[PDB]
Amino acid sequence: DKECDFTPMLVGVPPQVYNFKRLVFTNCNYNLTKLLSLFMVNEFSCNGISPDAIARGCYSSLTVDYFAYPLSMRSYIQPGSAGDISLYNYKQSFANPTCRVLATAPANLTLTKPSAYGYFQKCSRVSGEHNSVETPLYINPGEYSICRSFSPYGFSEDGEVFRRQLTQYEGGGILVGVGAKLAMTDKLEMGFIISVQYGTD
Amino acid sequence: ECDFTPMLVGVPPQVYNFKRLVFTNCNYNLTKLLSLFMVNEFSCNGISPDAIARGCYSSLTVDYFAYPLSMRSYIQPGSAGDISLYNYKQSFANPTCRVLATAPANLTLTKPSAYGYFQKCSRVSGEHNSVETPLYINPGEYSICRSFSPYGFSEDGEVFRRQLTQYEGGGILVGVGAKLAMTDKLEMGFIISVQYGTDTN
Amino acid sequence: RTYTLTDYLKNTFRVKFYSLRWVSDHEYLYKQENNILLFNAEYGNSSIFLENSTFDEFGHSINDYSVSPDGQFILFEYNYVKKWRHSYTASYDIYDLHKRQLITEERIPNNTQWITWSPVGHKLAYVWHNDIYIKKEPNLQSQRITWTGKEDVIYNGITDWVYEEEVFSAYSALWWSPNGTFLAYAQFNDTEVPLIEYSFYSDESLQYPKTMQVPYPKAGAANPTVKLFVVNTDSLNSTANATSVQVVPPASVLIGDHYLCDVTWVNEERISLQWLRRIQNYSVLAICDYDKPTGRWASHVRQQHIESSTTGWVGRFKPSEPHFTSDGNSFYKIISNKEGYKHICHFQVDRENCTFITKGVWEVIGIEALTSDDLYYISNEYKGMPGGRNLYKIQLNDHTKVTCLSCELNTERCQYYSVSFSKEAKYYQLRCSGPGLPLYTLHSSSNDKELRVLEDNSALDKMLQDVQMPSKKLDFIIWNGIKLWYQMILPPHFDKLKKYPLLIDVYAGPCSQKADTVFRLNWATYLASTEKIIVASFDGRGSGYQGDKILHAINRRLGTLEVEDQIEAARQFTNMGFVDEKRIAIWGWSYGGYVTSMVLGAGSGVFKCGIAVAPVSRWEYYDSVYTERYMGLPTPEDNLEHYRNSTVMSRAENFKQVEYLLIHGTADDNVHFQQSAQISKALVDAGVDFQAMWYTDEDHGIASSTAHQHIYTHMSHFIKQCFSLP
Amino acid sequence: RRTYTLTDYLKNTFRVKFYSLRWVSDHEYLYKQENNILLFNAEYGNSSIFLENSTFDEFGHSINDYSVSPDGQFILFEYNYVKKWRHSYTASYDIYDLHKRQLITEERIPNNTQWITWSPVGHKLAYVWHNDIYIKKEPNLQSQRITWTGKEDVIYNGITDWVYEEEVFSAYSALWWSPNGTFLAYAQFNDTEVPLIEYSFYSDESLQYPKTMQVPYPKAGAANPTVKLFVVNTDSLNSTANATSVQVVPPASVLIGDHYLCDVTWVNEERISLQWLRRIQNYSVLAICDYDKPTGRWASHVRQQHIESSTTGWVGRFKPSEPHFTSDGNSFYKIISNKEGYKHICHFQVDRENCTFITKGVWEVIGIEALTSDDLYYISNEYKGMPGGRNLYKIQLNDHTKVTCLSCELNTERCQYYSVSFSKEAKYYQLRCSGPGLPLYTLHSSSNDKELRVLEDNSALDKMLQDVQMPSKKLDFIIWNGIKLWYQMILPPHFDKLKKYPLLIDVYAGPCSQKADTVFRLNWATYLASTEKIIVASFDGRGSGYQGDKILHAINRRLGTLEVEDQIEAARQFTNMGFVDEKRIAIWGWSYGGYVTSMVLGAGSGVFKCGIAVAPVSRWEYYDSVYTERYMGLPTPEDNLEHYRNSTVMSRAENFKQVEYLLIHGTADDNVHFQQSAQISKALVDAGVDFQAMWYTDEDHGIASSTAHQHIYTHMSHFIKQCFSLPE
Ligand SMILES: *[C@@H]1O[C@H](CO)[C@@H](O[C@@H]2O[C@H](CO)[C@@H](O)[C@H](O)[C@H]2NC(C)=O)[C@H](O)[C@H]1NC(C)=O
Ligand SMILES: *[C@@H]1O[C@H](CO)[C@@H](O[C@@H]2O[C@H](CO)[C@@H](O)[C@H](O)[C@H]2NC(C)=O)[C@H](O)[C@H]1NC(C)=O
Ligand SMILES: *[C@@H]1O[C@H](CO)[C@@H](O[C@@H]2O[C@H](CO)[C@@H](O)[C@H](O)[C@H]2NC(C)=O)[C@H](O)[C@H]1NC(C)=O
Ligand SMILES: *[C@@H]1O[C@H](CO)[C@@H](O[C@@H]2O[C@H](CO)[C@@H](O)[C@H](O)[C@H]2NC(C)=O)[C@H](O)[C@H]1NC(C)=O
Ligand SMILES: *[C@@H]1O[C@H](CO)[C@@H](O[C@@H]2O[C@H](CO)[C@@H](O)[C@H](O)[C@H]2NC(C)=O)[C@H](O)[C@H]1NC(C)=O
Ligand SMILES: *[C@@H]1O[C@H](CO)[C@@H](O)[C@H](O)[C@H]1NC(C)=O
Ligand SMILES: *[C@@H]1O[C@H](CO)[C@@H](O)[C@H](O)[C@H]1NC(C)=O
Ligand SMILES: *[C@@H]1O[C@H](CO)[C@@H](O)[C@H](O)[C@H]1NC(C)=O
Repeated sequence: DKECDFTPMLVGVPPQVYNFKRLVFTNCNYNLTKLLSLFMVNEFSCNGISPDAIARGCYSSLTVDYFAYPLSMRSYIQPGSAGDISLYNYKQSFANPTCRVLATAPANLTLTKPSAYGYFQKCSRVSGEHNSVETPLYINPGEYSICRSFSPYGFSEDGEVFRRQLTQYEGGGILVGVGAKLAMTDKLEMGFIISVQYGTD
Repeated sequence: ECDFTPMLVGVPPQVYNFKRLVFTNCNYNLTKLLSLFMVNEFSCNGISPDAIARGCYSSLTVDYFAYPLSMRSYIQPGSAGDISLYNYKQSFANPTCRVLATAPANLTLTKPSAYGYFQKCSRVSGEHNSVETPLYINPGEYSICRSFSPYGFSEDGEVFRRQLTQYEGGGILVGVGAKLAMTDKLEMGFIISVQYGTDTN
Repeated sequence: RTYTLTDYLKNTFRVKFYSLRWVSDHEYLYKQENNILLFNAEYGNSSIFLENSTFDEFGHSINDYSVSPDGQFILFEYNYVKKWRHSYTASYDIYDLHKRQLITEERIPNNTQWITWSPVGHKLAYVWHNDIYIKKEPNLQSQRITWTGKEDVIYNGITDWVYEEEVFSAYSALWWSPNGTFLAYAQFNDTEVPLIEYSFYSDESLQYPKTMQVPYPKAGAANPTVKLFVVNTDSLNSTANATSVQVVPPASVLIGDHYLCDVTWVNEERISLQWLRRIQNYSVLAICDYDKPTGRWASHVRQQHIESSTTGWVGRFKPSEPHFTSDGNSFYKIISNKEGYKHICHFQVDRENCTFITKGVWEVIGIEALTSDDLYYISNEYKGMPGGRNLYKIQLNDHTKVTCLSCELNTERCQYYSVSFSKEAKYYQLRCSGPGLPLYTLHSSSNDKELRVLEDNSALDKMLQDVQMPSKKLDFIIWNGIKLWYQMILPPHFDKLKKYPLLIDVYAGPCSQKADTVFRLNWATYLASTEKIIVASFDGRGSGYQGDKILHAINRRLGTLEVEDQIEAARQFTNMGFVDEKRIAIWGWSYGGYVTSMVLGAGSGVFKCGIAVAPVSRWEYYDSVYTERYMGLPTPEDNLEHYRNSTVMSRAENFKQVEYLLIHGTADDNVHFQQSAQISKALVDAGVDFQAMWYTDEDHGIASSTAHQHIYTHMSHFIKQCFSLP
Repeated sequence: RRTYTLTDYLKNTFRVKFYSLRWVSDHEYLYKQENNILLFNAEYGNSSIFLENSTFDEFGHSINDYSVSPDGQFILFEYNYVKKWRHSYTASYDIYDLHKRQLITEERIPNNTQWITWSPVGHKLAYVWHNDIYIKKEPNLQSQRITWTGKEDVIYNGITDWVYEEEVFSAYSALWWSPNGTFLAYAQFNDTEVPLIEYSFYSDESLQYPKTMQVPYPKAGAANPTVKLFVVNTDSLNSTANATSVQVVPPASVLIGDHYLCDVTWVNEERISLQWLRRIQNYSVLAICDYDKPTGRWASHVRQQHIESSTTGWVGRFKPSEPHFTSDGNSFYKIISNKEGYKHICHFQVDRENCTFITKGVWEVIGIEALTSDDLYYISNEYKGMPGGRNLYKIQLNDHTKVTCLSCELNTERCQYYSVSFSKEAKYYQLRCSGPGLPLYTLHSSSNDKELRVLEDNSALDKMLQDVQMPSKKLDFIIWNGIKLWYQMILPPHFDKLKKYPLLIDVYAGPCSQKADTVFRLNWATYLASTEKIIVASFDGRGSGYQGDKILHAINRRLGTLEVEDQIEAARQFTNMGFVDEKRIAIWGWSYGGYVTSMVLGAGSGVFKCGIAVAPVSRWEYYDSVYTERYMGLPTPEDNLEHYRNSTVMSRAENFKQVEYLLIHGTADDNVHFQQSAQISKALVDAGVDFQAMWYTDEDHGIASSTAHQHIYTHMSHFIKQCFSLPE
């Protein structure tokens, strides 16, 4: 009935890439292009749909994954890209028409900059007798990392290590996670993942 | 019309650092000053009693300091103690009035941190530093231990030491301070001596 | 059957004593079979003041007790923990005599440092956490007097290390008034005093050892400052804070660093304080009177008394304490006469001169009791032997009339006396300690008669009849016109014709006396009885009780004369025909180890082997109050050259001729292990082989049962191997 | 002299000459001759002067060492040497120009420098000063501070803490340049929570109050220092900005708890090999890290990880062995344990987890010395089946079955113990023979494996020893319960098997130690055998190394057990051989050797009459963590606390009443603290046991000061001459 508002993406401190916040909207229609004018778009790749046909159409759902992402790491969020981002942080799903937007936030917008950037270098599980078996845990498209709970807001240094005992019900062993810290850029660079489903509302 | 403003302003001096106001030709008027102090003691002696209110206005000298009434017995004539020997001794050769008084509220009179008098002021001389000759003050003059701590003593029994130069007789001057607590009201003491002349006034 | 080493280290032949506590002019207490007993002095009938069943029912071993002067309460000391020579901490529980109950309301806290009753009544003053607390009634709250107490910085009511060991010879610094109106105390400030730091290894369970830190003033270092305060305990409002007035010392000692060496209450409004300069050549006694309207204690120049030494230091160690007559306007004091001998002088308060009442080629050891007609003093006048002590009494009205009270009780058995008088000097106990078995007797001052024998050691006598005990000769030898004394402990069946090995026991510190008439059952007794060794001691220059001309001969020259006389005595002992000139040794402790090391390093060829236990090596390593009393300050403007000349390390090369055993404890707080660590480093630098031994966590005494028996067992094997004794 | 006297050993009368060289290229080296640095050509031995001693003495100080830059253009001069601990030391440095032949006074190297080194190429300098790293691009230029967190006794940047220098790294340095000097790896150690041992130093006689030393020392079970490894790019520097260092995180399997960094090996300028070891040292992981140009980090992938563990004991001998990579950098060779348990060379691949062994047998490879594109050179104890021998071997990397010894038969009677120093590219190698004869130094060429010339033959010592009665050495073995255990006897001159000599058991017995060898030595045992006619015997029982995992790991989690008993059994075996006086048998040792001696004297077996313990261990809870925990684990009730308490010297105090005991220790010992010997004497006093003791003021683990070195052996001589009733 009403208008889908994007205000949570514009106020406060945005989350990290591994702790991204997800907004799904139903029973409303959107004005998608007014959000694009608020930011300086640096990329707009749309697999499944078109860079233009996304702002027009009534769907059964419209989802937006938003987080703080540095443009110096733009190559590690591309489709099929290997590296730490797609393995222990965020991997874009392609089970629906989707777009990927990397944009820079001006100081005019009322979103604050976090302390720094952050991603996980390692997210492995040490198991086996004598704790000799180490299996890295890779994320599934659209899901969250299992090392997410270690440092939600951010890391304190580069190469910060977190350990935790996995319960008997959680399979077994020790979950190890190493964080990575990048210096905060001049203007807040963001990342937006928009997706769409159908069913005629 | 010789206003005694200095005796009424600032923090009063300790007894060993007594200040003197000498007037020669300027005409004086008392009772003005007396009306500013509650005379807890007005023991006049010498030659003139309350007739000191008149005279010929010639060489009116007045000493003033901060003196507690708990030590009032040591400011009287011929009184033994550490005030008459190391602090103040009234001169009874010329007409004089001894005045002790408490001060009213904020009579532009500051409050010293505490009262202070010297309990010892002696010279340690002779070969092997064996002879201790106590140095007693003369009526009207100051003490040799006045140079130590004119502001006051940080502790009751504060010891001071100095080498008396060859021109100062030789030996070591030792002065020990005594500290009395601050009364709730500022207690003072005044000595008013007057001289005559062979010419005028 | 000879006196073996096992008998000395397992305490087989035990000497008995009779320790009493006078609680009145005619009564005393006696601990007998864990029963506190009260005795009437006139007739000897006893009473059960407290029984067996009273103690040992509190849940802990009781160490000591302290009956209040009014006989209503007793302190009970337990949880005793030793700390240095005189200091210690403990717990205390009060016991009511009347109700027969243990007071549980407002108990004395744990780790209390000092506690004492008032001279009258039942008032308590204790020091806890370096702060003084006044307990008026045993069941009421204590009242905190000081708030500046801080560990190893500020000491209130207690002493630091250098005051406890050298000045006061006691942990206490609290002085009640005659009937408890005031409480005089001292305050010590060890903020700028450097700290000695050594390791403590504790039990085997400790992984990382502990580093002990004690504020120690070495020669020339910063000394603790002293301030004496007096507080009125009878004006103690439980809602207000305590007020402490300070007594300012006279100006003669305020020109530099000074000490407080005596606090004696004259009356309730008069106190006596003795001050001493850092250079201990000048002292002053200040008689301070009270000022009621002012509230202060003033030292006036007319009631001051100066005593100084032109040839050395004041007093034997510190100036002698005064003894005031019952009116408070005069006192008697032991000072030095014109010829150098220490005798009793009669002082007036406001008169500078004094009149000697005792005179002679002897010395007064101490004033014991002062009545209105008699003065009781211990002296060494009898038989001209400086090694003796006898009780004398002198009339204050006619000084000519002097009576010896102990000279001829058992002249063969008793030549060294100590006395303990009752209140008002009605009865006195004589404690003989040699040369026979110790004899304790009770007397009466009126007729000067012996009432009964309290202890004669009849059991020790019977036990010593079937053992070949050694003898002891006490003679003298005149040398350069001066008479010096020595003592030999001759082996049993002493043959003057055969040549015996000689071991020279030595201390030789200032005002020491190793030649006395005291019965001992020690290591020298085993060496003479079992090993047939002659053990001898000599009191040369520096030894006291023989005059200032003999005591002050080593002034500012330590390590001289006192070391040469031990060497020359060994030569003259060889001149007696029964000494094997090829088997001569020397051993000592503390200063004895210093002299032993200087003797062995002298290269005189007289001594073969030697033992130094916890020895002083360099006088700049030892504490200030002791060292500077005899050597001054270590500055080029004072006596720095003789500080450097009199070092043991300077003579390390001469040790290539002797067999040297060096022993020291790792936790020694007095003569630090540093002193022995520099000795061994010089012996290694000089290419000298020697024997050594360290005792872990052992103090200056090495007095733990296992440790005490280990050092004498080790020194036995060393002396025997050096003497070819099987 | 007629016999080898104690004066001949304490003072150095019969001196052994050495030939120490520094390979400065693939065919030339430096050599010092009468304080002249000489440059030699390896082919024809012709030489020329590199620096004259007229240059050495234009300074106002004594030069202690030198270090020429790998470009031949600068010389680093070391002076003001001040020792601290085993390997650490502080000194000053002056850079000397060679083309200008002058000293550099513009922007100097500060006093009290802790470490300093050149880049592997050129003249770049990185040094540690006040626990911080400084890099100099050119010697005449000002340095650039790399780290800013260095704090004394807390945080170490580029240098090791106490336990890392002593037990894991065997060096004070933690700086690693890249092969061309673009990157600079370093370790940061954090000793904030590490406890401090506090002993006393008394110093010169002038010092009134002694000093209290404070060394961050983690004893058994205490908190260990944490370690991070950072890599900085030296070619992206800027004198205007601060330098950025990137941390290389360890593999996740080692981050589960405490761990160590035991090795750092550069493969190439973008691939670095790191070896991490857990606190429970039976699991190590060699992590190969590859640089990423885009982000600038170093990636440690699990796919290129290789696990080296041990189920019977600890990894390696004292630590995991270092890797030796090939030229391409996609494979390496290292010495690990085979299935039988013997250390042999395995061929690893960077991306495949398994390795192929290239050597096998009942012998061990001591160390890989060179790896070319065709041959691998290694030192082993294979020749004549002697574990106490060492020879150089060459194996063909294409036909591993083609192995040739290069030093076995050169002089079989004079030389059975070899080391080697290869030139760059392994074109020439110097053979250093230690024994059993007089030391022999020769130079060889790798092409035809032919010897070029003799560098040092020790001809002066051979003629000096002709008129002296030297003692012989008997190296043999016995079989105890079907096990070969080797021993070594130093027999007096004109040794007669009928006569009964006094025996002195020389013991160290530490894990992987070896006392029986073919090595020439002019030591104190030489004096006791030549002059006082005392058979000195050493025995390698259980726990000794170079013989397999079975013998080495026989004391695992149980120190003070089998190695002590085997020293008792060796004395019985030596006694019933015929030529030993049963009534006169002694035993002495140093550090672990003194510990075993104290345990032996506390066994009450009645075999030994006297014994000397010098700086011994008394309770394994008192020693450092890395060494003690490697063999005995953690002293907690859930591990091996009971074996920590059954293996104390204090617990055997009552048995010392049957022997004569001499306890020696230095007051300033930092390895085995005087607290160890303090508890020993505290136990024997509580038991009524008499003994002799001797402390040495301000001496360290080795009583190595000239005055103290002569004093400790003159004292021990008198103790043995009394215990054996020998003429003085
Ligand atoms: C010695 O005898 C006298 C009597 O001649 C005792 O005096 C009495 O002692 C008892 C027991 O202590 C007290 O209960 C009495 O109060 C005392 N008599 C008076 C009149 O007071 C004296 O105490 C005895 N000494 C003892 C038993 O040690
Ligand atoms: C003990 O002595 C120290 C000095 O060694 C006193 O501390 C000084 O106090 C004054 C005044 O409060 C300061 O100006 C100084 O800076 C202080 N010095 C130091 C080193 O602390 C201390 O007050 C004394 N304590 C007592 C109880 O008298
Ligand atoms: C105080 O002790 C010193 C010795 O330590 C004596 O002072 C000496 O006095 C004479 C005067 O004739 C000076 O020449 C010396 O230089 C002084 N000695 C020093 C070390 O300075 C003095 O005799 C002693 N005082 C008394 C009262 O006996
Ligand atoms: C060295 O180690 C200590 C910890 O042992 C680190 O200090 C910590 O610093 C953080 C951040 O300020 C604090 O939250 C902790 O409380 C500190 N711990 C302690 C014990 O002080 C220090 O950061 C380390 N230094 C380096 C360079 O890693
Ligand atoms: C490394 O050594 C430890 C011993 O400290 C081994 O831990 C043991 O593991 C077995 C399981 O196989 C348990 O039954 C034991 O109780 C463990 N011992 C202790 C003291 O906890 C560990 O297995 C070893 N690791 C390897 C790879 O050999
Ligand atoms: C006092 O008690 C002890 C044991 O504590 C006992 O042996 C002794 O006999 C008792 N005293 C008397 C006089 O019975
Ligand atoms: C310097 O080198 C020359 C060249 O061999 C040599 O003869 C001389 O002894 C050396 N002098 C010093 C002091 O090294
Ligand atoms: C090292 O110290 C000495 C004096 O201690 C000083 O002369 C010298 O200049 C210092 N070194 C440097 C490089 O400044």
